[PDB]
Amino acid sequence: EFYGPNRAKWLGPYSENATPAYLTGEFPGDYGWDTAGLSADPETFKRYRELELIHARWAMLGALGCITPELLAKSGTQFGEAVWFKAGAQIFSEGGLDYLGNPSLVHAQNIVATLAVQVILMGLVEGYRVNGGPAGEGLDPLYPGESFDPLGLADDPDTFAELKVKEIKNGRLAMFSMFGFFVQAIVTGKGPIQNLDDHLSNPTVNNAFAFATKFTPSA
Amino acid sequence: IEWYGPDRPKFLGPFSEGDTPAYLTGEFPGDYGWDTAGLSADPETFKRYRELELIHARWAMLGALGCITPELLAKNGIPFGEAVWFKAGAQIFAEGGLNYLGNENLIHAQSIIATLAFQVVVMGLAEAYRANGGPLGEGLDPLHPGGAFDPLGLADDPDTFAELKVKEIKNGRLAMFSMFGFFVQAIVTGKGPIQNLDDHLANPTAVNAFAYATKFTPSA
Amino acid sequence: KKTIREKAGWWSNGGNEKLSAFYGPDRGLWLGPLSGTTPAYLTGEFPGDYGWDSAGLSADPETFKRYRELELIHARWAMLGALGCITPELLAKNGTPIVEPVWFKAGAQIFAEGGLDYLGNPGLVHAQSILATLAVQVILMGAIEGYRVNGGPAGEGLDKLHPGGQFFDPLGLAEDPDAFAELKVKEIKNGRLAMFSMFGFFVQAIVTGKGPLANLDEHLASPFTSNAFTYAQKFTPQ
Ligand code: CHL
Ligand code: CHL
Ligand code: CHL
Ligand code: CLA
Ligand SMILES: CCCCCCCCCCCCCCCCCC(=O)OC[C@H](CO[C@@H]1O[C@H](CO)[C@H](O)[C@H](O)[C@H]1O)OC(=O)CCCCCCCCCCCCCCCCC
Ligand SMILES: CC1=C[C@H](O)CC(C)(C)[C@H]1/C=C/C(C)=C/C=C/C(C)=C/C=C/C=C(C)/C=C/C=C(C)/C=C/C1=C(C)C[C@H](O)CC1(C)C
Repeated sequence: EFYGPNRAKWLGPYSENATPAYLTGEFPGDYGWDTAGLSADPETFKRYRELELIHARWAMLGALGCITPELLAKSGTQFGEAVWFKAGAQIFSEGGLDYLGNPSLVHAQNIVATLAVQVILMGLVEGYRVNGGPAGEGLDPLYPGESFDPLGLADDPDTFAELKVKEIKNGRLAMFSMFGFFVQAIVTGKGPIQNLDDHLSNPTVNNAFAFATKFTPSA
Repeated sequence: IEWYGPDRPKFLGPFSEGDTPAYLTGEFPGDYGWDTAGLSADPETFKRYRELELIHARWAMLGALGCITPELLAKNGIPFGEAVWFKAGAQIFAEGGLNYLGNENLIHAQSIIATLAFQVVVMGLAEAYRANGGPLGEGLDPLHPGGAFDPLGLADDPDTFAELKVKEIKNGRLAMFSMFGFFVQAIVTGKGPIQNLDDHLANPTAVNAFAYATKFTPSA
Repeated sequence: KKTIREKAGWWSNGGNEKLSAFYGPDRGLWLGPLSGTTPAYLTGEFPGDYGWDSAGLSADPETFKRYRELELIHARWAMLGALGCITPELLAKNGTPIVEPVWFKAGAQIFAEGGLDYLGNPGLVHAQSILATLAVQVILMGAIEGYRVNGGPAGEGLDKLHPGGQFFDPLGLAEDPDAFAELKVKEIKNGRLAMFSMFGFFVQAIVTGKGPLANLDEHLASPFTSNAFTYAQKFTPQ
């Protein structure tokens, strides 16, 4: 499974004609879901694959960077502010942005200098993604290797393709989780592990349907 | 009127002879020559987009019906608690629950989880049979099956089947545009669209949309 | 090899490398030297080709020419907007009595007592009803925007984006081939700048609620306290 014409598909047993003919099983996670036909052209398919994997890895990094201060708030450190949709306000505090609640570790003051250093590093490392650099030169722009794999888990090509489909499946689940974090931050106003604590406190009232009313206009 | 071929009724009339796309011939129902955005150049994107348009159309038709017939039907008789459509989901949380005709002996709907779970389970196989296969037919036209969907059989002659297709897509595009209107004129008034209709008919000059134009201006 | 006055560009007759940096494969790109693989369909024969189709929406050439049309029309509309958004505020800071010179509250001027005074003057436009204004707008704009796609009284068989006949190039700046090809990429770069600035006008009106020239003055007075980050706490979900 997971590659070829007899692979795992998005409808499963009901997925023998709805899958498009141009989604042949060579690329990872090709579950055959192009119901709007946007990746019919091969250049659109390649660019959307690049966008999907980069969005995937940014989403899983964002998922861990959002939930790990919540798990450490469960663990016992206080940081500057644990809530991820209130985490940017640590640099607006009086003590600044302490990293792990340690005032002698980051202690950031200027948000403008943070954005300047952030864009000066990120523009360089995002432009290095396109056309090689100190890490690589002319590799696969989605799977470079040889400088970002110090352990090098890409040795056997069958296990390499297995890790590819595992990565893209964890990535679709990660963008799913980050979209959930986005639309349950705005309707609840509490952190996501805190929403897990509400849903584990009473599972039948602390749902999305407790807050399913608040977005009516009402003049 | 022809609704097909090169001399079809187009979306700009006289202003539609240089705009008209070369990939958009007089084949499919409702082709007024409107692809100014350029999103139907390859025919399988056009196939998925025609499928998307017809499914959105056939959903927005019943959406407009389920919008206005509670409010109109409450205007005639049969009173409800929340007769408007966009508070209609809140009737589950009522002390008497959502009822179909409002009377207490029909359904007694207090749970939102059971209804959502049941409709997800049945529409999984329903929309999966819509995608492909199914006990009512597998390899038919996926947009226009017929067979076990036509008890009356109005698709007999290809001419009246074609004109039924074009009036289907025209009523559906009208329903999608009007459902967009329902969506936006719910949120700028907070009041029902039939009640918006009586508010417009009471004062056409100053109870129109422009009375709610200064509503969405940002503060501070 | 080359003397000092040629390096400054004194002589505008021997400039043939002017279109070499905006057309052809040896042109400037979007990430500069950090953009190696230019998309193979963006060959640089069109104005504004910085090799940027990262989402890949313009791989097909028909979609690409429709997107070029949409880009130039949005560019000219946003250019007229970004000129027509700040200039009421500029003339209010001049001293011309425009009563609501911010662009995001100028539509509500027609719901005032005295209607819509144009330059703050009743001798001007003095339009009262929004209904007849929108009616003559949709009639005039229907006629003009329907003349746009397939020709009309100001040109019939001309180009759909650059007609340039006796009505749309009356001053005659685009008579020369190289000057027209240079001012095409000048037009689309000024239009992309104004599209970005109109998006900035939209977001600045949404999250601040003040004037864009008021935003410019509140950034000129305090740059480090009154940045975009002091309004970053305005959409916190409670
Ligand atoms: C056999 C039954 C079966 C069916 C019917 C489906 C179909 C589905 N699979 Mg699935 N699969 C099935 C089995 C299997 N799948 C997979 C592998 C996968 C993968 C990898 C993926 C899927 C995904 C999906 C979903 C894609 C369609 C969609 O996005 O929903 C469209 C319909 C809705 C969203 C309706 C939602 C229900 C409800 C009405 C919502 C409530 C509405 C709100 C109240 C309205 C909002 C209000 C206002 C404010 C906006 C859908 C649930 C994809 C997915 O998860 O996307 C989300 C996906 O990535 N499947 C395997 C392994 C081989 C299966 C095994 O048999
Ligand atoms: C010759 C004159 C003629 C004119 C002017 C039009 C006009 C139009 N027809 Mg057409 N038609 C015409 C002839 C004919 N039409 C049709 C049958 C159809 C159909 C079936 C359809 C059209 C549609 C259209 C529209 C397509 C272009 C567009 O999207 O505008 C874009 C520009 C605008 C919409 C601007 C107008 C709105 C307003 C002035 C601006 C709003 C400003 C807001 C305040 C800003 C919003 C606030 C922000 C914050 C959100 C356009 C409005 C399509 C349509 O209805 O799309 C909606 C459509 O489906 N026509 C027939 C029968 C064969 C014609 C016969 O000659
Ligand atoms: C070699 C270095 C170099 C770098 C790093 C860039 C960078 C860029 N150029 Mg380029 N250029 C570079 C060389 C050159 N450029 C140009 C000429 C141009 C032009 C004409 C254009 C560009 C554009 C771009 C952008 C294209 C990608 C994009 O849209 O990012 C978008 C993503 C980001 C910028 C990152 C996100 C911002 C922020 C850091 C994170 C979010 C912060 C918030 C706090 C989040 C909160 C929000 C919440 C609420 C959701 C990108 C910023 C285009 C542009 O301006 O697009 C905007 C464009 O039109 N360049 C020339 C002349 C030939 C160059 C010569 O070397
Ligand atoms: C075709 C279906 C349809 C119908 C029957 C109506 C009918 C109505 N709408 Mg709805 N509306 C529609 C589509 C529709 N609209 C669409 C597609 C949108 C999205 C742009 C809206 C957005 C909208 C808002 C935001 C509001 C209304 C309101 C109203 C009511 C007053 C009319 C008004 O203010 O004009 C609004 C009309 C539009 C924005 C465009 C509708 C398209 C029409 C059919 C074309 C114009 C033809 C017209 C007769 C000639 C105008 C001449 C001149 C003024 C230009 C009226 C009951 C207002 C209300 O609730 O009143 C109390 C209100 O607040 N509507
Ligand atoms: C080959 C033909 C070329 C023709 C070119 C076009 C010429 C256009 C002339 C101006 C026409 C504007 C009139 C608009 C309708 C107004 C109706 C009305 O009620 O008026 C009312 C107005 C008076 O109204 C007053 O308006 C003022 C404006 O600030 C004040 O607000 C006063 O309070 C108010 O009372 O009457 C006039 O202004 C008529 C004057 C017309 C002549 C103005 C001088 C122009 C002379 C040189 C022309 C140069 C031509 C080339 C430049 C244009 C190139 C495109
Ligand atoms: C390139 C690329 C590439 C890759 O690959 C992909 C991607 C990313 C997708 C792409 C991108 C894209 C983009 C960026 C877009 C954007 C756009 C915009 C911003 C526009 C604006 C736009 C804007 C606009 C139009 C504007 C306009 C304006 C107007 C009309 C006017 C207005 C006004 C004025 C005067 C003032 C008054 O008081 C009123 C009003 C009326 C208000």
